[PDB]
Amino acid sequence: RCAVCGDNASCQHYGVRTCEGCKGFFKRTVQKNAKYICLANKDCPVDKRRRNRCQFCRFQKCLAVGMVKEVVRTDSLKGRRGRLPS
Amino acid sequence: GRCAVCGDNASCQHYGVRTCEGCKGFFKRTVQKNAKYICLANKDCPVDKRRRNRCQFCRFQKCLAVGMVKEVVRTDSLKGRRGRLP
DNA sequence: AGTGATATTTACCTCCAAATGCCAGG
DNA sequence: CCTGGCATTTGGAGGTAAATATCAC
Ligand SMILES: [Zn+2]
Ligand SMILES: [Zn+2]
Ligand SMILES: [Zn+2]
Ligand SMILES: [Zn+2]
Repeated sequence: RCAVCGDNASCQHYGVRTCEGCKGFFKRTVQKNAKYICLANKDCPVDKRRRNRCQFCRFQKCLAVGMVKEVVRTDSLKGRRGRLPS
Repeated sequence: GRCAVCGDNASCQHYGVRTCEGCKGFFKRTVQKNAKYICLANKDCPVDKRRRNRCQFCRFQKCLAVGMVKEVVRTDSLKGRRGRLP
């Protein structure tokens, strides 16, 4: 059900039904503002087993499915956990 | 039911006792007004669903007799404060 | 190193008890 | 005007969603 691997998902993460591996991958990439390189055509297949093959095409898929970078906490919300008051 | 006072169906505890909806209002409206009741007879009058309105004094007498509390009725400041308290 | 599972943290959402009030009838 | 059935509030137990940090491999 994970919108990127097809692996098992149990809840929405950053606005998309995602697995627990992509959730952790998306956060670290956005938190460290990391940059990747696709050694291939700039498009690599991403499924459960090959998700850890081209990190670039993986993150390219996280955006294409709509994971919002700004949900990854920062500023005076750095290290704040749980639901937000609203 | 379970009403300690008259024996009708009892929904939950009221002022310390598992009481009626009728005995709830009768106790509340009295302590609100602080009205004094008179029993024209022995001070022993029967109490059940069909005959609870016959003697007001005895109905209130039985209310204190089964442990209903005057302190729980809200007056002074909590006049109207609804629901449970912090 | 990253990866991914796991635990900690938050704040709503629904019951649910028990307080108040407000009328439709007797 | 007295009765009592119904409605409107409070807040705490208990569960859920979705942020985080914390590791073992
Ligand atoms: Zn996934
Ligand atoms: Zn690629
Ligand atoms: Zn009763
Ligand atoms: Zn009497």
